[PDB]
Order: sequence, then structure tokens, then C-alpha cells
Amino acid sequence: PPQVRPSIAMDETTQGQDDLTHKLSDILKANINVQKLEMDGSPQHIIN
Amino acid sequence: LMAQVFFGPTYYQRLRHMVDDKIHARARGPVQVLTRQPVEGRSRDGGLR
DNA sequence: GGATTACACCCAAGACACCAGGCACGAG
RNA sequence: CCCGGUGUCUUGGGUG
DNA sequence: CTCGTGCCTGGTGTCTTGAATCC
Repeated sequence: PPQVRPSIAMDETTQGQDDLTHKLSDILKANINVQKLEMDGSPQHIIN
Repeated sequence: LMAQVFFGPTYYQRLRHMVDDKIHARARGPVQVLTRQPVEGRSRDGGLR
């Protein structure tokens, strides 16, 4: 939940995200590309 | 005084450490967002470790 | 290959580059 | 018309 | 009136090779 990775405001309104929030975005993006890649254009090396 | 006292001028220097720059007390106060525990530091009304 | 170098407090000074797109300005 | 709070990560020098 | 050219902004993003001794 957000309790573990709270947002912080560097200067005024501006807010950056916790390292886990950015890293979960990367896992989530990478998860979507496996969806599309498994179905088509997967001649072993691409999947690898 | 029954004893005599060594007495005379000496050069003394005033150092930066003054008590009103160090004194600190906390009852209740601000907490960290992440741990919900008292913050660190005199300048933030913090609590002792 | 990893494992560590006692505990506590305060001060000051820094935080993301590169390329494609639109919009505004100047000239013919 | 009550309640009402603001920062995270490092570097350098000290104090004991 | 219409085309050439510079500035602001957002989505995107990675690599020319260059301290010591206990279990």
C-alpha cells in the first residue's frame, strides 16, 4: 500500500516518488511487453 | 584566606558552543511520514534517540 | 567471492540529459 | 466553526 | 498572404573505456 512508499515534496507543490514506486512502474511496463511479445514475433532470441 | 592565591592576567578565548544553541526539549510534536515516529533534529522540534 | 571497522548531537551546501513536436517571429 | 502541517537522499567540518 | 527558422515543452532515456584480514 502507499504507506510503505510515501511521496515527498521536494520544493512546494513538486513531488517525487519513492524508489519502490519508480521500480514498480518498471516491472509493470516490462510485464505488458511480455504480454504482446509472447503472442507474436517471438523466435526464441527475442523472448530471451 | 589562610592560603595565598596565584593571581594575574591570562588570555582567554570565547568558543562557539553556547548553551542556548544546544538546549532542547520535546513533549509531543511532528512525526516522520514513513515511520510515524518523532523527527530528527533540534531545527525540526525533534526527539532524542 | 563476502564480513566488518563503539554510541549520541549540531552546522552548511546540491538535487535529470536528448530528441521530436508545435508555436511564434521574420522575410519575400 | 471547530481541527490544522512539510520534506527525502549524500557530502565536508566540529562536539564528547 | 505564405514559407523559412528559432524557442519551449514533454516523452523518453544510457555506456568511448577507465583499503586489510579474520572465517
